[PDB]
Amino acid sequence: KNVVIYADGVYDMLHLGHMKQLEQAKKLFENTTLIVGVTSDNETKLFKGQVVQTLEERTETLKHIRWVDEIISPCPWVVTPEFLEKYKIDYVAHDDIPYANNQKEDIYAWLKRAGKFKATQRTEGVSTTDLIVRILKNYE
Amino acid sequence: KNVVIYADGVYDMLHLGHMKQLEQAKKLFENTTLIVGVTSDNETKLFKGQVVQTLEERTETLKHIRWVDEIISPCPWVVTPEFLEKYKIDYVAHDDIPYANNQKEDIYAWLKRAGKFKATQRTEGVSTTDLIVRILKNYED
Ligand SMILES: C[N+](C)(C)CCOP(=O)([O-])OP(=O)(O)OC[C@H]1O[C@@H](n2ccc(N)nc2=O)[C@H](O)[C@@H]1O
Ligand SMILES: C[N+](C)(C)CCOP(=O)([O-])OP(=O)(O)OC[C@H]1O[C@@H](n2ccc(N)nc2=O)[C@H](O)[C@@H]1O
Repeated sequence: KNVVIYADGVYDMLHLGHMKQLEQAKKLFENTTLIVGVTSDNETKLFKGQVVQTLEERTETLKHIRWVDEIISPCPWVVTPEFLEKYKIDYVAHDDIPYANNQKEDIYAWLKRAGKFKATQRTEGVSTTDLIVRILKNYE
Repeated sequence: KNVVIYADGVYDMLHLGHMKQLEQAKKLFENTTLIVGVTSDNETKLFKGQVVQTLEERTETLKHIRWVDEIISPCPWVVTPEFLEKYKIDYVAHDDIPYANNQKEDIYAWLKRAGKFKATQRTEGVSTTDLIVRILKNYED
C-alpha cells in the first residue's frame, strides 16, 4: 500500500501553487513516496522558454518542501515507460491541462490512457509574478 | 535534550533566504522544536512598511516548509519574558543585525544579554524580488 508518485515540472520561482501541488501529489494515497522531477535549463529553453533560475537553484529550493521525498535532477521532458519501470513509479501527477510538445499535442495522454495518471489542481493568482504585480499596484 | 527555538519574522513572499534561516534555526541543536512567529498585518505596516501578503497567506506558505514544527500566527512584534515562559523557549533565532523600533535601538537586546539569542546568517541575492529583477534586467523571457 506504499504508492510511488512522480510529479515533474520546471519549479521556477517556487511559489504556493507548486507547494500545494506537491502536497496533493504526496497525499493521493495514505502512504506515498513523492518523487519530484525538475527539468534542465537547456530542455526548458528549447521547449518552453528561458528559466529564471538554474537547475541547481530550483533543485535547492525544493529540498525545503516538507512533501518531497526524492528528487531527480535533471529529469527528462517526456515520461517514457522505461523511466516508470526504473524508478518503480505507480502514477504521474500533474494538472489536467493537455501539455503540448510542438506537433505532439499532449505528452501526458499516454499515461491517462494507460491508467497511470493522477490529476492535481492548479492554484491561481499566487505565483511569484502575481506577487510583484500586487506591489506595482499598491504603488499607484 | 530537546531545545525549543523561536524564529520570528514577517515571512513575506517566502523565498530561499527565509527557508535557509529556518533550516539553520532548526539545526542549531541535534534535537529541537522550531516555533515560527509570523507578524500581524497592521503591526508590520506600522513598524516596518508594506506587507504584500496577508497574514493568512504568509501562514499558509510556511505550512509547506520541512523545518517548521509550530506556527504562531499572529505573533507579537517584541518578545517578552512571559512569551518565552508561555512556549518554553530556550533561544530566539534571528540575524544579528540590531532591530530598531521607537522605544529601543535593538528589540533583541535583552535576549542577547540574557544568553538567549542564536544568530542565524542572511542569504543575499535570492529574494522573491531579486528573482523578478533577473527577468527585468534581461527581458528575453
Ligand atoms: C516539463 N514537464 C513537461 C516535464 C513538466 C513541466 O510541467 P510544467 O511546465 O507544467 O511545470 P511547472 O513548473 O509550471 O508546474 C509544475 C507543477 O506545478 C503545478 N502548478 C503550477 C502553477 C500553479 N499555479 N499551480 C500548480 O498547481 C502544475 O500543475 C504542475 O503540476
Ligand atoms: C518583526 N520581528 C521583529 C517580529 C521579527 C523580525 O522580522 P524581520 O523583519 O527580520 O522578518 P523578515 O521576514 O524580514 O526575516 C525573517 C527572518 O529571515 C531571515 N532572512 C531574511 C532575508 C534573507 N535574505 N535571509 C534571511 O536569513 C532574517 O534574518 C530573519 O531571521
